[PDB]
Amino acid sequence: KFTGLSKEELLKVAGSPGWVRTRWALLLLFWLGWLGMLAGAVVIIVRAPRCRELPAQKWWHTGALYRIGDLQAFQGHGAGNLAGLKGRLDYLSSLKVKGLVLGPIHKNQKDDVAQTDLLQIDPNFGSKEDFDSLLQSAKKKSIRVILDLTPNYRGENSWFSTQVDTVATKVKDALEFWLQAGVDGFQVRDIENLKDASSFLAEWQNITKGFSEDRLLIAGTNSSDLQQILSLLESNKDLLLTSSYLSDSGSTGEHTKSLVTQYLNATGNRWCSWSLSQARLLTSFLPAQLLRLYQLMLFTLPGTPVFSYGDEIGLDAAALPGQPMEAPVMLWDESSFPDIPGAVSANMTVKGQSEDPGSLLSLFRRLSDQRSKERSLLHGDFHAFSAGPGLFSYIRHWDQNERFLVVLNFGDVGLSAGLQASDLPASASLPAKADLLLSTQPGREEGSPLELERLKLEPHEGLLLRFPYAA
Amino acid sequence: QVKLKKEISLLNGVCLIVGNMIGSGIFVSPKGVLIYSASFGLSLVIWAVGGLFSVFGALCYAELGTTIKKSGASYAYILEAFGGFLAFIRLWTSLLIIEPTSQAIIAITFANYMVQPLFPSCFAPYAASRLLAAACICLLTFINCAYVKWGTLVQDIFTYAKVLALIAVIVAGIVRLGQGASTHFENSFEGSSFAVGDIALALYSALFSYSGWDTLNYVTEEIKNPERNLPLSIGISMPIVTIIYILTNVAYYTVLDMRDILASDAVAVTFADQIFGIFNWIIPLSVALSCFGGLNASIVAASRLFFVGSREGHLPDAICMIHVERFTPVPSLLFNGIMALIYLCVEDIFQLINYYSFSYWFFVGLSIVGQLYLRWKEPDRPRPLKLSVFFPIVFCLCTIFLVAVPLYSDTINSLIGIAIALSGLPFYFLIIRVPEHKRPLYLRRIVGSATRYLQVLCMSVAAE
Ligand SMILES: *[C@@H]1O[C@H](CO)[C@@H](O[C@@H]2O[C@H](CO)[C@@H](O)[C@H](O)[C@H]2NC(C)=O)[C@H](O)[C@H]1NC(C)=O
Ligand SMILES: *[C@@H]1O[C@H](CO)[C@@H](O[C@@H]2O[C@H](CO)[C@@H](O)[C@H](O)[C@H]2NC(C)=O)[C@H](O)[C@H]1NC(C)=O
Ligand SMILES: *[C@@H]1O[C@H](CO)[C@@H](O[C@@H]2O[C@H](CO)[C@@H](O)[C@H](O)[C@H]2NC(C)=O)[C@H](O)[C@H]1NC(C)=O
Ligand SMILES: *[C@@H]1O[C@H](CO)[C@@H](O[C@@H]2O[C@H](CO)[C@@H](O)[C@H](O)[C@H]2NC(C)=O)[C@H](O)[C@H]1NC(C)=O
Ligand SMILES: NC(=[NH2+])NCCC[C@H](N)C(=O)O
Repeated sequence: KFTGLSKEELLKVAGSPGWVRTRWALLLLFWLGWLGMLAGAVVIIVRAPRCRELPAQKWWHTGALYRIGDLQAFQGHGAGNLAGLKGRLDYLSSLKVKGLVLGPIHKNQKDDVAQTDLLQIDPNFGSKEDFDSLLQSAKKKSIRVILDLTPNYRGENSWFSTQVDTVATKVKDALEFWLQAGVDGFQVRDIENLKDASSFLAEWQNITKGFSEDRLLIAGTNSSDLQQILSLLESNKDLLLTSSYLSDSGSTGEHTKSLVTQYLNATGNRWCSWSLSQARLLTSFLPAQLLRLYQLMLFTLPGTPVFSYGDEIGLDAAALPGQPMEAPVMLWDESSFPDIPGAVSANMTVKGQSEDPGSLLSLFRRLSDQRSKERSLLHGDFHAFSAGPGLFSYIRHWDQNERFLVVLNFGDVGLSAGLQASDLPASASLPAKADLLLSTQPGREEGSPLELERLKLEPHEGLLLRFPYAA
Repeated sequence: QVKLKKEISLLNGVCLIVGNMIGSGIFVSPKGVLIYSASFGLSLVIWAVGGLFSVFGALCYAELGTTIKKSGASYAYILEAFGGFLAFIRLWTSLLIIEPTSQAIIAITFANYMVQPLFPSCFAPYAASRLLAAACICLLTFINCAYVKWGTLVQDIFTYAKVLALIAVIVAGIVRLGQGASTHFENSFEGSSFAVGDIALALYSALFSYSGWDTLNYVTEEIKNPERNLPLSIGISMPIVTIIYILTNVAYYTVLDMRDILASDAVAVTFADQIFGIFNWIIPLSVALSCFGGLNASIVAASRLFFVGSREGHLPDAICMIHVERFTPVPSLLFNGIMALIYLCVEDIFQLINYYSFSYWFFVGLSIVGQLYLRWKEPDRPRPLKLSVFFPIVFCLCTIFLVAVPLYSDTINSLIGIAIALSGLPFYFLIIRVPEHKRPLYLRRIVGSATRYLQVLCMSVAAE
């Protein structure tokens, strides 16, 4: 009917010369095609170029640091010990900060130079063993502890203005003692009041790097001029140095662009730190309508962002009655300030800002998550390009990863951007359409890809566009 | 006599089940249980519970394989229970979406992890992986078309390779745990998510990882003593995979903390980069060997399924032919390889696993309720081993839970999968349901001529 062949007729018809040659021809053709596709894969593999080697980063290259200068104002009344600080590390890990700068805890009386000792703790903070408990408890949550070792931290002149050699001997012993006890770094402040600054900084940096290479030394100055900042960083180049360099002005955005690009050009794109002060809040220098813009800028510039406590909620020392503005109180809840009761509202607190998805704490938490995981924001290359009158735009790109575009508006007027790039590297040229991660002001929702030619900005707005590696 | 020549021992069956169960899931992504569990100890609990619930289904297929004793592994069982319609729907959806996509995806992951030490964080070239995947598919198709013993030898070698690599990872984790740290396992069950929607999703992710315990039921007519060697090999291969899956995650959690586990593209590569200084390419090479071991078992199971579907009246009878010497089902293997090479040409086929998330567990559960219905209707069949009715009932509830998750969430893709599975009904009512000497003659003459030419080319007759 239509059934197939049996074994006998198949064995008698599939043995003729003409079918045998067809079967051997198809077998040899299949094997040469297999070898051809293997050779094509091998040829394509050795013509894909390369990718560069990671740069083997330290722990302070991977996110922000957090300065807690006054300890008893960080908790409140009574519980201002080193013991009470142990209960805050889950809040600190909510921010994803990689290090912590504990303020000076040693015994200082006043200008008496021979009585202050940098090895022995003032009993108003605790004893020697709950410091050890704090170090281990912070090491479990992946938070490093930096110790401030400024000698005369109770007094107007911060480095004991009469003698210069014995206080350098004090710091030289204290570095060794606390490195053996187990701290992960140091900070010395007000180095413009220290004579022979560049010599002692090199020695202390040497001792700290000689113990281990995952140790840090931070120096702070009140300078704002680039030539002194550069003068302290000639022999030393592994030093993090915090200064008042960006706290001058920025009424116009091209001024801030000039400051950032002039610093990075003058030091040769070395690793730097970005802050507004050596010890002060952002609301000591900026109006409250610029805090989101400056927080987007400080997280997407190539270096280590450094903040004090209360910068993530926008704490203002002049928002309430009398108080030392060098050390305001942190507003955890609405009963955090007992005096002048009822003066603290709910959107001024840590607790009341964690639920609002358009608060300042939420922007800090989103930005500090993106800073510690994206490779083009971890060690990417910075490039700024020209834009409209009053803008600051730049791009961060590493190799073949997701690229980031940041556009910021330091102006009290509406702007259309008009990204006149035309000078970028070929590895980071701009697409026609890019995504969104966030904005500082409401009116947009994120994930929706926007076209970069009629890009319009309302005043005091910053954007976090994003785009993948292509050609 | 041209028949299919039963040559599969106990060790070959153990290596088939272990080499299909252990794949790239234990290597590149044991992350779902941890991201929905948010703790180490609760993750280990979910892994053990998923292993127990997969043992409960493996026992049911041991009983079904010794009762019905025909190859096909759910196709034959649905034929024996609710025959005709539903068996054709299962055969159609596995011919159309299930097996070509899974075989192409396994081949693509093999090609991606062969070239990973040359491209460490680099975004490896696209066209070089498709060519290596096509070469891998064609080589394994040739090896299974030559002899059956060659395929069982390949399965043995690469199963030994992947088990030795996982034993190395486990031993490194155990020596670092007992040596001097033991640090992460002191304050477990902290931050745990004891919600229904999280424990359910963690159990779903852990129960997808134990998939593949039904591979030996596809080749039941090729086992030596199927009343002995099938349940013995299932009962040997289940606790091995469960112990390996628990100890590999213990070794992962000893060395790595939670943050870099949850933010890595492959956990075993991060493990190798952190604990092996040099020879950290051993683990991506081992991942490639594991995918090479899985593709062979997938090819053998799909070819035997299409063979049985051709023998049962569906899927025209050229696919039922057997080579006259070297007794291998050559045109079935050729058809399977052609479909996998066709599905390699589609970019972004990783979307396509969202379309048979509902169907696979639906047909597993349909075979379990067919086992229950045959236990009620025909209680006097010869059963060489029958278990209690506890296991089919609890696995029926487990499969109802397994199909309820892609229907509530991800509900658009499941209806697309149901439409794909129902897209073969014009073939069932217009060709298969109508008998012969009533079908159009010009179709029959064409199919007969093509069958005769393929028969002369492949040197293959139907079974005697
Ligand atoms: C320490 O820094 C100095 C220069 O900043 C380098 O050389 C050392 O110079 C001091 C002089 O004050 C000597 O006491 C040391 O013996 C020098 N170190 C040597 C010769 O190795 C050098 O860059 C740093 N020294 C070390 C050991 O790292
Ligand atoms: C840094 O702080 C000091 C004190 O607040 C500023 O003033 C200097 O004070 C010392 C000691 O009184 C004098 O020796 C200097 O001559 C002072 N400098 C000036 C310019 O008056 C100092 O100006 C601050 N630095 C900056 C950049 O503001
Ligand atoms: C800022 O960067 C530019 C470009 O990288 C450099 O300016 C060059 O400086 C050298 C030396 O003075 C001149 O020969 C070049 O002509 C300058 N470039 C241009 C385009 O004019 C330099 O690295 C930085 N500028 C300064 C003043 O140091
Ligand atoms: C916290 O919320 C209150 C009320 O929403 C804010 O108070 C408003 O402040 C703006 C400008 O400061 C005024 O124009 C409104 O009239 C105020 N409304 C009320 C009801 O007082 C307050 O500014 C918020 N705090 C912060 C830091 O943003
Ligand atoms: N029939 C199957 N789903 N087989 C493979 C299942 C997935 C396998 N357990 C893996 O980790 O790769």
